[PDB]
Amino acid sequence: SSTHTNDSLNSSNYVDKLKDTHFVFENDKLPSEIPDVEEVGATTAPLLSAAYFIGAKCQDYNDDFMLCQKEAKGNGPIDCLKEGRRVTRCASGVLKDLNTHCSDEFRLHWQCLSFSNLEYKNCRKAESLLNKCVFEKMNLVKKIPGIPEDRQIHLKQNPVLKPVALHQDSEVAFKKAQNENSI
Amino acid sequence: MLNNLFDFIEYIEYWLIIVAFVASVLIVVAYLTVAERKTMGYMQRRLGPNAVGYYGVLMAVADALKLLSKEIVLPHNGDIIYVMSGPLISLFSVLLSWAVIPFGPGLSLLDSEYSIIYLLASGSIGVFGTVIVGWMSNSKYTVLATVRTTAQLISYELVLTTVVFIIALIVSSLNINVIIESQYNIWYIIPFFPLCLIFFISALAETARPPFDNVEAESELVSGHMTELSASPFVIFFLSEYCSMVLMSTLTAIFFFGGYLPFSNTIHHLILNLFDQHSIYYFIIEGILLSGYLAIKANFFMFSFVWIRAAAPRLRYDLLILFCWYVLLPIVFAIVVFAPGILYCFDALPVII
Amino acid sequence: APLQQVGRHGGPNKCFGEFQRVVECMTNAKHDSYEPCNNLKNDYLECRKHKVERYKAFLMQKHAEELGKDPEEIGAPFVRKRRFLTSKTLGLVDGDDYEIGVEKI
Amino acid sequence: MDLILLMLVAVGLNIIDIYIMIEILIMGCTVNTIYSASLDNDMIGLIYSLIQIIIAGVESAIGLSILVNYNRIRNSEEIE
Amino acid sequence: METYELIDSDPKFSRVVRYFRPSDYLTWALGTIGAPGLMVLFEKIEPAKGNTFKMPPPSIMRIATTIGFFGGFYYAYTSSTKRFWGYSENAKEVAKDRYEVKKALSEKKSPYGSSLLNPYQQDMSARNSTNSQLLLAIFPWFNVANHQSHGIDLRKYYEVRDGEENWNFTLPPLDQVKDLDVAQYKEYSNYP
Amino acid sequence: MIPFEALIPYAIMFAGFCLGGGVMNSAITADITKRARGPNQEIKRNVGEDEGPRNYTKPRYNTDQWDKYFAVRDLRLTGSLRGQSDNAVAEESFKTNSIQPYSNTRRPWVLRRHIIMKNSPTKWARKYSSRRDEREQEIKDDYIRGMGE
Amino acid sequence: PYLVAFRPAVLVFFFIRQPIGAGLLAGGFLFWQADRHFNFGIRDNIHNFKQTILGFPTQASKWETFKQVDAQKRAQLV
Amino acid sequence: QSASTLTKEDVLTRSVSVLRGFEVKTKDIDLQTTFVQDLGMDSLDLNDALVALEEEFDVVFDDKTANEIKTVGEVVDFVLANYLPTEQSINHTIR
Amino acid sequence: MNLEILDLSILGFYSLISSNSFESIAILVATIMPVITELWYNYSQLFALLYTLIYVGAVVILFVFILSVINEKEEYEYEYSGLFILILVLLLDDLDDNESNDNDYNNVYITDYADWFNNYNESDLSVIGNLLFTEYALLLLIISFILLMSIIGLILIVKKD
Ligand SMILES: CCCCCCCCCCCCCCCCCC(=O)OC[C@H](COP(=O)(O)OCCN)OC(=O)CCCCCCCCCCCCCCCCC
Ligand SMILES: CCCCCCCCCCCC(=O)OC[C@H](COP(=O)(O)OCC[N+](C)(C)C)OC(=O)CCCCCCCCCCC
Repeated sequence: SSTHTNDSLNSSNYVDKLKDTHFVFENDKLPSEIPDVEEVGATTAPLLSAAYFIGAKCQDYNDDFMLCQKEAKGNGPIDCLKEGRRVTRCASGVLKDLNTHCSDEFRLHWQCLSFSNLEYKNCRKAESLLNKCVFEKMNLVKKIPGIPEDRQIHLKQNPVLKPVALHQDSEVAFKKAQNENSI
Repeated sequence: MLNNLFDFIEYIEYWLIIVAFVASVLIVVAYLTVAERKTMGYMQRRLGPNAVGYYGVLMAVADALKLLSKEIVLPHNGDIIYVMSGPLISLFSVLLSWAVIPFGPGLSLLDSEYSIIYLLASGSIGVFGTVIVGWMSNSKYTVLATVRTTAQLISYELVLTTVVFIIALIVSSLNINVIIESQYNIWYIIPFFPLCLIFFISALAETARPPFDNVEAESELVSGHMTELSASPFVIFFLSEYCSMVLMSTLTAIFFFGGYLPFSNTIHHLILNLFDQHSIYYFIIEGILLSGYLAIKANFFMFSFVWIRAAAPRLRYDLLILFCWYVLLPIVFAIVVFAPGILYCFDALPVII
Repeated sequence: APLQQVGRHGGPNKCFGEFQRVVECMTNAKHDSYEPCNNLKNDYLECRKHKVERYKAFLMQKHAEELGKDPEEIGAPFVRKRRFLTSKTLGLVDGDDYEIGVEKI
Repeated sequence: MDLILLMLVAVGLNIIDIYIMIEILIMGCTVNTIYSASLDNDMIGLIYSLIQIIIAGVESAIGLSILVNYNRIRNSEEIE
Repeated sequence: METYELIDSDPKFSRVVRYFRPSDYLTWALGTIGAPGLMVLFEKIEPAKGNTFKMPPPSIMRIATTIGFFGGFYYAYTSSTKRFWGYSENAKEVAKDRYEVKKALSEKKSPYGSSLLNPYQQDMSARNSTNSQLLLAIFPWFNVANHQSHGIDLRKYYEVRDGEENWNFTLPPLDQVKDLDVAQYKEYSNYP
Repeated sequence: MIPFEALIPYAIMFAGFCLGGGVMNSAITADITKRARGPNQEIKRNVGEDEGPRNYTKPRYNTDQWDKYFAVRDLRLTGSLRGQSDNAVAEESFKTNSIQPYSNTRRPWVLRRHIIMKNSPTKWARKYSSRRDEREQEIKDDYIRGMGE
Repeated sequence: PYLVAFRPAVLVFFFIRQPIGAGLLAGGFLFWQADRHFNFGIRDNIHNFKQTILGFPTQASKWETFKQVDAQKRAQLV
Repeated sequence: QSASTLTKEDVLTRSVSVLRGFEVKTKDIDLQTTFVQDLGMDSLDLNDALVALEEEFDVVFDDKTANEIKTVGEVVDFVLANYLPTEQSINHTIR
Repeated sequence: MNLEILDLSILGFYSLISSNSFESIAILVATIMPVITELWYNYSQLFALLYTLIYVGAVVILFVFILSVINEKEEYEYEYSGLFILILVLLLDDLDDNESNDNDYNNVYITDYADWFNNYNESDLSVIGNLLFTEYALLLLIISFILLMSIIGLILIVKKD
């Protein structure tokens, strides 16, 4: 989707010229009555790499925040501020645990995603190492809901679609664990 | 200097990327004119151009420079609008069509979910620019050629558009890069071998190449729409026609032979394992490798354009109309119904991913 | 009831909810007349064109001119060129005024 | 300038020039539909725009055939 | 107005044909032979060529029979549809409808049937096909999908009427019947 | 007997494609990686000694609206549309550096300037007849009159 | 996007064939761009004249309504 | 549109002017005025006049009539009976 | 500088002075190109490409009819016009380009707020097809019916047989 909208950056600066777009800032903070919370600082590749561990850790808080939105009946962004702050802290907790427990395995996986158009199918080997490291240290298992456990695509032995280019670091790190862990 | 010099290159870097992109396409187009005569020459048991530059490598340069040093024929100096507007529309159309051709993953100037439509839409403008030459002209051979261009356009436009739509339907996407990456496990030449022939037949008719060279039929209309064109207006039309041959050859390689995907996955990994991925040299080699795969497949179809010219006689355009409307259209519209039925029967309707 | 105001991703768009509440009000059997649904009609039309909201901005701009208030001292800062959404303007710790890359993501 | 019907001078003096005016006039309706649909983020307007384009192309063909046969009627002797 | 009991506000194509009365088949035959017969009558009223009677060619009678065959079915389809809608007397069809629904409910199967369509498409299909028989004379459109928008409440099948005690159907609650809306959205409220 | 002279132009044509691909793959990938190093020029160009190997980011393709929101969100964190950061907590400046595009909603120029395309019964009414704008001005005036109640 | 490619071609050929017609058309085009860029207000005042004479609510008309309400509301408090 | 707008007085008046530009014995030309006697035209002069009168009225004398023409009035009779406006393009009439 | 204003200024000049039928078939193409580009850069790139795909095929068929009907009429004919009356007309026309008189709607800029709820993110053409082939399928099937009528209509008009 590359449709031009009025809510984000468009395709080119000729679109801005025709629309006379002004990129507007607001120097005011959130009002002091609302409690503060530190935002999530991870970018696209780390967040996609950590997506299924944030889901397996913040499932109760994610559902509660979304259920607040449904019960808000239009008054959404105001009535679920407290629930939203829980979601942000829980997601930051997972990213914090990744950088202390599985730092090399985590940074390996999202460096492959950056190398591979952010497609999960291109980085199975680094993902497998990260899944093994996270499960041992945080007891988090990636699960794709709605399907049997043995038909999950990330556990497929012989996938039809495979990356054309191989991430060299992932190949090296996969060999090292093969000869040292699965003797 | 230093810092200002270094970050000025960053300010101009993408323009050089485009200049290198333009230069790369013009080199293939220039040496396709040489390769056609060499290929026809040996098939005809002659040599072809080997006296202009070392082994004939400057023949394309000589043809352009000689034609660029020729007088332009027109009634008045202010009548440039007549015989220059047509060549420019034809050239701008085919050159803009190259904006969506990916030399590698994400290496296209334009990437969008409607790249397929842009490709078909851009080339349709070139058809318009050709007919403008016979703009109430007093040259009867130019006028006779304009009629034949419209007749050929009606023939191939429906078939060529529908064939590309079937390929887009199989992947459920109109992005050219997605279509290439969808051919990892299978090249569409195997499931759609009939469509590859039809696409190439349509390409020959679109480019006015033999056996469909009824527009520029020398034995019939001296030079067709080019009979009154000399010097620069003739180069631009000649340049655009050979640009279209390279484009349609590259599209045949993209729609049916996997685009830039390697012939052998094992060999592709072996070659790339020699270079450290933390060095910029890996990405140079990969760019050469992936474009080489595209170049090899496109070279074969550029060879096939020359090959069919040296083997088959010309077919009258009124027979081409009957061939496209009574034979090709019924077959292609059968496959546009065949293909979704097969996929639904086996629960394999495509999605974008 | 056919779908109206469908967003570009197939779901309801920004103004569907306003339209849906108008239909529910107009078709409710508890209403003697259509007077209760008049405010809901204005809300839906305001969602699309924002004509009253634009009119309020017209008054605020004009009222600020007559009292001599500076437009650049009471408004919101903005940047017109996308290439100059620089890290210094964004407020980053190691910010710079060099242009950002927008050529190819 | 519109109320004095300045558009009547911009239309050429052939029957085909009237056809072009009709196509341009209808194309103005579609551009207005696309503009409103995009601002509202409404796909129903874009479905309407697509319908207008297809239908406007149908009458262009039907009108052309009438003009084609009208010209044939004049060139009717055809002793050749 | 002589209204009757509503059976199905959008009867499925198979149900309409199955519920044809012997007269509906009779009218289907009359339509099929009424078209060749009218071609004979029109010739009898006034010969097409000259002043003497001439039987129309067999090719005309072939296409006429086909036109009458479709016309006879459309008439019979609209005759049977009115009974489902309650516009026409449908006492026999109510008894047959109640037996089939109660039989399916006791088996914990949907009275409407399982569908390949997702919740949106079932709803969309009902929107397209409901009341479409009012224009069946202009262009055809039939309900060939298993949707749940039939304009009826399945609780009315849980009261035994006169002449239904010998059926002895034990009906479970509606939340145990497979492929019904009230027994579909168990875990998520936006997924069946 | 393979004629090598005839195969020479194909070799140059082959090298023509390789020139485009070799430059485009490396020049674009290097620039994306260079601009992902930090928010200023002294970090993008210079290489620290304590830093590890350079990991490269390849060009992106087949994007959607989420990738546009991600690109702007990355810019507010790193100064690049494809910046890299896995910090669990953002900087303080991220809380107040949101970018909101404000644009006009006027009809296309071709609609309101083409000599023929701008003429229709409803366009003349919108442009020359005050009947529509009189009614809609009443709605705006009610907004300020009703403030007191 | 095709107007970006064609515009240099059409403009130069337009000046070659009709230099006086092109200069007059291009000169008027630049003059209005100078009116908008440098806030001469000539096009705005013509627009304000058209609305006044055709009975539309002008910018001054809408501001007069606000001032009439403002004086009415203040006295309602005082 | 596709009908003649000719009167006997105009055709005679235009015929006299076209005949006045030649070398004729008398300038007093009426319907009864003969070509051989009154105006004095030999074989070639007469056919120069006929073609000149053809171009003026956009008519073409048939061979049988032209060889047998005697008087000025015969020409006026011929033009009135045979003149037709030339067909126009498909756009001249309906537009 | 919005250069589309200049393009329409030239197009309006050439529509007033156009004489023959070839110039009219060029005014059409000189109109679709500004439409396609402005749709591409402002509102809808999908419909910018749909315009190119459909209108070009109509343009060439339109052009080929000009060849069969060109009838010598307007090459040798004369027009008077006057350069002063042309430019004055275009100046008065250029003065009023406000198609709408809602000043606030034309002057005050607006924005939209993005949301992350749409995780199934596809193109506008997929949603258009999703609705056109499901909810407005009747509209599609009538359009198919009208296209069939044109096929029969063109034959019964043009074919001598
Ligand atoms: C690659 C660039 C191609 C175009 C470069 C040439 C520039 C010429 C004008 C191009 C279009 C600008 C607007 C013109 C609309 C058509 C009006 C016309 O009749 O063409 C103008 C051309 C000049 O003839 P001229 O002598 O000045 O006037 C007649 C004097 N009795 O009279 C002619 O008949 C010559 C026309 C030649 C064929 C042109 C076909 C149209 C191509 C349009 C493509 C670009 C779309 C328009 C973009 C600019 C919009 C203003
Ligand atoms: C379902 C599977 C589809 C198969 C896919 C391919 C479809 C092709 C259809 C061909 C039919 C045909 O050649 O038609 C022939 C027609 C008209 O011939 P006619 O007047 O009817 O005489 C023939 C009828 N006889 C023999 C029964 C009496 O014109 C031609 O000579 C077309 C010649 C096309 C040659 C183009 C060269 C392409 C080279 C490609 C190199 C890579």
